[PDB]
Amino acid sequence: KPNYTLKFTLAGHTKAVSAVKFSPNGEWLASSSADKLIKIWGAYDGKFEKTISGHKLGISDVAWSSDSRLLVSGSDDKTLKVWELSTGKSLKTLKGHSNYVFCCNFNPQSNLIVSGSFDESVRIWDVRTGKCLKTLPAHSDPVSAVHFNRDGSLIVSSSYDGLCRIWDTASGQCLKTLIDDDNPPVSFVKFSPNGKYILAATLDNTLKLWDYSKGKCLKTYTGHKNEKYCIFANFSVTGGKWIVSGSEDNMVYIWNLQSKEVVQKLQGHTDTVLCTACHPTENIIASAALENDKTIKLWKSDT
Amino acid sequence: LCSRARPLV
Repeated sequence: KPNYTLKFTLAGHTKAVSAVKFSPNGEWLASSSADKLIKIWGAYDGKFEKTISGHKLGISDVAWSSDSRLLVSGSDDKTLKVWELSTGKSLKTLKGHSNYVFCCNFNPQSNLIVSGSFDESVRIWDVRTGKCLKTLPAHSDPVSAVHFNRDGSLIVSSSYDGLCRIWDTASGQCLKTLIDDDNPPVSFVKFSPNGKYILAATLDNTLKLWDYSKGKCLKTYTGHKNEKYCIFANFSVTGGKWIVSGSEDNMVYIWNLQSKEVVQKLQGHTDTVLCTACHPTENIIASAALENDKTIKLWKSDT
Repeated sequence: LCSRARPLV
């Protein structure tokens, strides 16, 4: 079992924190917020680095490029912005979605960006030119998450419409629709680090590990509270193999991936833990919470 | 609040 304990609490955002992500090189933590700002922090010591500003309304997601040099954010101003970490410059503003942008990610090569929106579409953008390459009529309700697979050949999307869908990056064809015997909103999805599974959250207090190629649910993770918000979930692979997620009872939940048992609950936040992230090489978890809390917390474990 | 910080309608 892990032994995560609190090391740092990071105050700075003036509204709910919407996402936290460690840079692939392990150096930084990026946070986004309803306060319209992205903030960069030292991953190991929590030391504030810089604020990145530009969006006109709150931000729902931020993501790193594979080389840790760029970030992309999605906002209620209906744009995405591509940022250069070193300079803080907005290199491109991606305009095309007709409603709020909810989620975003680079592909492994960091030459494409995928985005999901309240306009019910998934869009694929060229990073270099900042132009919209494809618009997929993906869902019948807002798109809650989008993620590229290990080689970038596939995109997985999730939606409040209750569906998880797999898309061919090149053609834009819908290759698969995944759903279980109940039809609750799907609030989050991502491929596993090894690329052969997807982890999906639904708003019935349940996380599920799918073999997406076979279309079978392999594992379910329960114990947490999730009926309202699109809470991030993660694979922890640096020490023991865990599943990590936020919860609406104000705690971070950690499960054993294989046994599906709850192995730890991290207490400290004063509001719903909306976002969590796992560091790429060290046993470090970042967590952040909604309007009544406004803080980010860094937890560390020897296992 | 931004979209992710708004609860299920």
